[PDB]
Amino acid sequence: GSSHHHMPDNTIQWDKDADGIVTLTMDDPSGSTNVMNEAYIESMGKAVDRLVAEKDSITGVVVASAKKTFFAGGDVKTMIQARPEDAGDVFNTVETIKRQLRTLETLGKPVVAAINGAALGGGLEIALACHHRIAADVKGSQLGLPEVTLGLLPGGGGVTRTVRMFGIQNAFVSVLAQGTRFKPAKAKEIGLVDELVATVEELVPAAKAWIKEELKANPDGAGVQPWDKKGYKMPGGTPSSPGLAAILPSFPSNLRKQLKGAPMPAPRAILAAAVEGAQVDFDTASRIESRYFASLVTGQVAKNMMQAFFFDLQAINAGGSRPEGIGKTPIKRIGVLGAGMMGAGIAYVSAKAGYEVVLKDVSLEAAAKGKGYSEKLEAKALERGRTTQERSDALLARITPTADAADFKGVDFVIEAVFENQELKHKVFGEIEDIVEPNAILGSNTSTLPITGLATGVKRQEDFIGIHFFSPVDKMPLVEIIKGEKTSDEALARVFDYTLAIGKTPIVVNDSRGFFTSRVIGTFVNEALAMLGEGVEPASIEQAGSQAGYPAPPLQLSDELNLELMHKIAVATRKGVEDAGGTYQPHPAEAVVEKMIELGRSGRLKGAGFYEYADGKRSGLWPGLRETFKSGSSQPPLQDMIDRMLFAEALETQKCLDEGVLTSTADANIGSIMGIGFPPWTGGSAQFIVGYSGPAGTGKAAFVARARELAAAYGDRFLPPESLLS
Amino acid sequence: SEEAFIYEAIRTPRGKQKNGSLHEVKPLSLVVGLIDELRKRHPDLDENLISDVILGCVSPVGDQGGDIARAAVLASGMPVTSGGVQLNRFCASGLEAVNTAAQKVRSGWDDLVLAGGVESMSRVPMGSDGGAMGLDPATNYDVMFVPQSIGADLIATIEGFSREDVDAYALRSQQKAAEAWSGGYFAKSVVPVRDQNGLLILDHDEHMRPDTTKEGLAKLKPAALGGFDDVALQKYHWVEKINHVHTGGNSSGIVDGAALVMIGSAAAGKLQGLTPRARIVATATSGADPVIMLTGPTPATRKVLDRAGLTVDDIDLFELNEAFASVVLKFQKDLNIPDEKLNVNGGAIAMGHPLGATGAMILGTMVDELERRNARRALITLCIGGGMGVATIIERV
Amino acid sequence: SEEAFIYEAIRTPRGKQKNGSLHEVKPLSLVVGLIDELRKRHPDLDENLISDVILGCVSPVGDQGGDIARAAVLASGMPVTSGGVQLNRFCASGLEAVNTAAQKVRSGWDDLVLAGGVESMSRVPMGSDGGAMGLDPATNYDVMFVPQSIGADLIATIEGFSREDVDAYALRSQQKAAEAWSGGYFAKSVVPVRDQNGLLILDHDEHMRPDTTKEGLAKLKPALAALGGFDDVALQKYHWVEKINHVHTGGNSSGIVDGAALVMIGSAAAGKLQGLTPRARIVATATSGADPVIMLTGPTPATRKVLDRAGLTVDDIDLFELNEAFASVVLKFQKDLNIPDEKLNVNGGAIAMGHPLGATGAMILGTMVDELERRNARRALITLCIGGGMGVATIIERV
Ligand SMILES: O=C(O)c1cc(S(=O)(=O)O)ccc1F
Ligand SMILES: O=C(O)c1cc(S(=O)(=O)O)ccc1F
Repeated sequence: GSSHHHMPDNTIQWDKDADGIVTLTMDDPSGSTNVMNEAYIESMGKAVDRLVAEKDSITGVVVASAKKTFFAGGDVKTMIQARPEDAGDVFNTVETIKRQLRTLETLGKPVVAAINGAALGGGLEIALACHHRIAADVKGSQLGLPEVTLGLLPGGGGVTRTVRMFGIQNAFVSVLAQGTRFKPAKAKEIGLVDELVATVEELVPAAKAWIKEELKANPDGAGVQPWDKKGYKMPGGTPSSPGLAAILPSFPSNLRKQLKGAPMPAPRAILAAAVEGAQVDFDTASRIESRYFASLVTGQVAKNMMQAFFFDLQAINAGGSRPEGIGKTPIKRIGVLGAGMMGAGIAYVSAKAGYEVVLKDVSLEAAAKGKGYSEKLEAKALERGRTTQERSDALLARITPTADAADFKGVDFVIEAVFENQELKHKVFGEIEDIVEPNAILGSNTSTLPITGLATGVKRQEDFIGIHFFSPVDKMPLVEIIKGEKTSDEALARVFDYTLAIGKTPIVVNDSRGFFTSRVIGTFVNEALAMLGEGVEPASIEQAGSQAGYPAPPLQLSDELNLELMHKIAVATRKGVEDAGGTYQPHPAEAVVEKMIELGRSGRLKGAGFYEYADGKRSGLWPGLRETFKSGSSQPPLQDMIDRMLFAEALETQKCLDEGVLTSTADANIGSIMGIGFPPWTGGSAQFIVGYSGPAGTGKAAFVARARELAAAYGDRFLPPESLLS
Repeated sequence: SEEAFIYEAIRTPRGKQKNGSLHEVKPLSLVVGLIDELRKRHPDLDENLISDVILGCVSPVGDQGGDIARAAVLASGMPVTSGGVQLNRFCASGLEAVNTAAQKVRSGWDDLVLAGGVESMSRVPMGSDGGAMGLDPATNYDVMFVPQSIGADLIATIEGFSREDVDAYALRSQQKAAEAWSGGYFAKSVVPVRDQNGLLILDHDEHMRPDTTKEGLAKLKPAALGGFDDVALQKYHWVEKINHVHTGGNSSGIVDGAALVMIGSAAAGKLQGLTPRARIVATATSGADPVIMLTGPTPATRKVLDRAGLTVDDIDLFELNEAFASVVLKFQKDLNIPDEKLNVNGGAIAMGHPLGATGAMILGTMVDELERRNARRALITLCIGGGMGVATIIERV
Repeated sequence: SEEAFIYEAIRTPRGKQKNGSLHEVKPLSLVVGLIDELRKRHPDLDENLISDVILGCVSPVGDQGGDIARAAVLASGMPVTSGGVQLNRFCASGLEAVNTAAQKVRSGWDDLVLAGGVESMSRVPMGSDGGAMGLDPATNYDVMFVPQSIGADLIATIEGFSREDVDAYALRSQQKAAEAWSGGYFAKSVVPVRDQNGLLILDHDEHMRPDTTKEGLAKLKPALAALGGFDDVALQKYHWVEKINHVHTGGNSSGIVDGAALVMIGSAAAGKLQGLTPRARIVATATSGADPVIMLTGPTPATRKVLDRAGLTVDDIDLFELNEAFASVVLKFQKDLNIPDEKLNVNGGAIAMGHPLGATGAMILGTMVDELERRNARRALITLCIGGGMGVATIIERV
């Protein structure tokens, strides 16, 4: 029947006081965080059955947590295993969950949520079912509905309630569509939290003080949400309201514009569940939300994203690629060589974590310009209120611009970011290796040159290692750690810990030309340029890139990588195997690169690439492009263009896994998503294979069958390797 | 195979949107006014023999809700057996009502049918009825909904129609409509609208700007909700940027108006002393992509020609609704229509586009121009929202 | 000229108005659901040969506005050339779309057409479109507007149908609809509604009360009305009548429900080319009506005109299907043409299963196509009354 139940250890402690205020303290003994799992559903079922059973002796309810966090997340381990035939169980689970919260919400008495810490996803949904929300303004505390980042949606009433609280437009844009996490002050200002306190010890007292005052002042409206009152007026109007109905058709198009046409069905479903829910009563609305939730969980994109942004990301942060047994070594002073975009961005993220940074260049005028990158970054942060004047002054005070190698004294962590040249890097390291501390990490920020070669320019080769950042350093989240064949496991762990300290994500890569990220993004760029030489419209190439889910279209990306540098890579990779005895099969893009260089259009730095660059900004494609490459003479299907770029990267990633470049698919997925911007809906260039979906089917077999369909039409570089064959 | 004939085809003047003369007139009153005129022209007509009244209406809400065709039959005092049905096929609702009336006559089960349309866009603006393709984010997101204005600009971008090209056609329409009005071409077809006292409310098409110059058209400024431009280019991915050439001066006007057409068999016409004016030779319905929206008239015209066993050379007059200038130019370019055969009395850019009635208005416009020129054939066609298209060929009797 | 054939006729179950299972289902989804069932039954059908899709919808507002027929074409991924037009002739819109589709085929300028209706009265109540009559007191005052319920009470008053007479008909409709559901008569026509995951939402006409009793019906209280004035207005026209006997309640009138229906109508050349089997044939259609104040005695002349047009008489018809908008309307129609009682609404009607305005005409049409096939009989006659004083009737012949 219609029940609050769907063996497990109880997760809720019950306490009724003299006044009649029942305090539900959630404390899952199977982990450090309260999680919406089977144990929670069963326990909240018992507790809500008890609140209804003892209704005559209960005047109010206080929901609290005994953990550092309030409540954060759900059963991803179960949600990822749900097959399309399991949609009935998934639908009935969220229906059972919401039936518990809806009973709590309609008990006829006030319920207050004591938010002592993080209230994320299902945690905020529990609090949103309460009539009053009191949050402790502690450090590390967050509130939000981040289900969309795992390809799901807030299915425990989050979508229905935030729409009833803020209206369709504000709830979707501010809360739902992006899964934004708010600090407790932002939460109070936008309405997610009602009031704040400074310590968790005041929470339950303040909650019972509010329950007592609410009953005394507002007895008839106690325990009644705004949408359960006669004459409830939804903010911004309902879809039948003529004010909202005028702009409502533009919501799917604005969403389609922001997503650039990429296949992301979670935001499409959230928007549908919000609007469809605002057209009916609350109960009918939440059941609609449950159907869209079940529709996402049983889908592949959710499984792609649950694998990457939950399981793979936790496997990485737990140290899956960190050498076993090695302990922690402190970092006292960081020495950055070079004040370019990389060196300046590196100096910022390092000093932002709290490290003392020495920023050396060839001139003081140059190093001061490098620190200016941090000053201009903190300037934007101050006027937008994301930092205080005090911490901003302290941050910049940790960056010491210099031009002498003597100021590298006391540096136990070196990050070189000078020009890409082996004998230049040998010289820069040669004159600082003796000034720095004897256990100092000697790191190079190189994109292509092998670490084993650069390491021979120092004596302590066991402490030489590649630390590959990505520009802009302040916003790109990955650090590619390259392990030369003389690099020690201690140096690996030390760089690994530093990466987490600056708030970035590490992947460990064995030494090889192109490493992982440069090698793979090369195949993405080369597929686009090959299509240009084949006579495909330049506008269609960029459309394919954006609709595939890429953050920046490939031709635009090519203009920023400098085609001159792009040509030098191919010259350096041919004599890397032709001088070695093997063979080098030239890519069709090399003829396109050489012709663009022939016409003096090497990229954006030059001032002209595939796009026109006027007044610092990018103003449309070069009109001579269509005449130069006979554009329009080849009009393949857009899905073929998309699959050519996705498969080329997915196959080069598998090549890297078979050669021992990467040692885990978790590094492959996160490294491709955060390093080079592989579309998040794929779950990574490795998850893309085991979760491919098209006309053929779903799985590894459908990928291979499709890769062979591409090999027949566009060349044998799409032929699947033996490792994927079964 | 009973043949369908047009015995009468009349319409109201088209009152403009802002400070329009027809804003105080209910849409129901516009239709009853035309019905009362048909009685004045044939008082001997036995209204009992009228089987049905088929009115097109794109926004059937408010003053236009509740089966406005039936409201006209009761308010005008027509026999209660005379039916009354409202249909909506967007901009072609006026012509679909005519075509359906002819198909009802050809089937031999309806004898004498009133068809037409009514649209008071000043009182009931378009989009007032709601709709799934716009107000439901699941289907809107899938069908790539784009306003008709942007599809018109995308057409001008693909075909290379400049701002001067479309504005040139706009001037052409303003001049040809001014000539037809001064020449007296619309004398017997435009029934002036009067109030309950017989006082004049409107006797001409207000929206016309007969003193239009290409300098004034070039001054105008070129859907503003954002997002739709990137949605259109996501489908038409070979286009880099949409050239926005369409303004208020080279697009159809927003007006109020209504039209009526009397359609029946030759036996029904003989029985009621009615002289047939023209014959419905053939009809057709096709469509094209709904993201560009307005390219559906080209295959529907190609179809109605093959059905009637005719070609472009067999047609004396082409009448395509001037929803947007690039739509007519693209149409003229594809079928290689002579310039002197196309919208010879102006169109919606000068006189207006009263959605539910336009198909019946330009149908009545052609019946008169064939009898005036002593020509034989006319082809009428309209573009439709959602990517449809309807076409009709009439022969003079 | 061309003969029109019914190749398929299906309908959704009719969901009730209060706490109904279909209240969460958008009206567009009911129609698309039926299109996806027609695809399942004929997978290799060339959808490009479908030249139009005509849907009846009395309240084209909100979820049902913007030409919902066109929406169903685009939403279901049908060819963009397949048209899509909404019409409204009040209660007979669904049958009018079927007849229009048949006439479009008979003219020869149409090969294969989808027709039907849709109405979600739980989401879009009747009168949501307003109306050129309500928002205009000058016209309302002159046409002497009277809602459908009072015309039915007046009909029962004039013809002498008592409260027990109309409740006797309400009981037999609930019985026959229960027998039909038990016998499986609706097994292949009623297509259950499922969500985007495939979970069941509704598989039966949930407005039915199979345990209806004479005692339970007699206890109901009589029924735009419940306001004032309309009774006196009706008697100003029918001035020989002194008092209106209000006999109609919720138990003997049509229920408010959600539903949709689809009928595939085409020419013999269309069905032959696509390997489709004809099920019935549109013999004739007709339109007529009577006074708008009595409103509901319109199907009597429309039936005589379609019988006269088909060259048949009442004795030639094996099954009569008249919509049970009100019990007195059917008893009048039965009394007039002397319809044998066992040929009339033989599988129940709107009193038991509901009346989804725009879709009702196509539902009861598909009800007769299946019943002629089940009984192995030739001819049926489908007719509906209309608000404002109209009427529509159709005669079909089993093939
Ligand atoms: O780390 C997590 O468990 C996690 C949880 C969510 S939630 O929205 O399901 O609470 C979203 C993203 C996450 F990464
Ligand atoms: O103006 C130039 O010559 C110029 C050339 C390049 S290059 O990458 O082609 O070497 C880069 C920047 C420049 F400003």
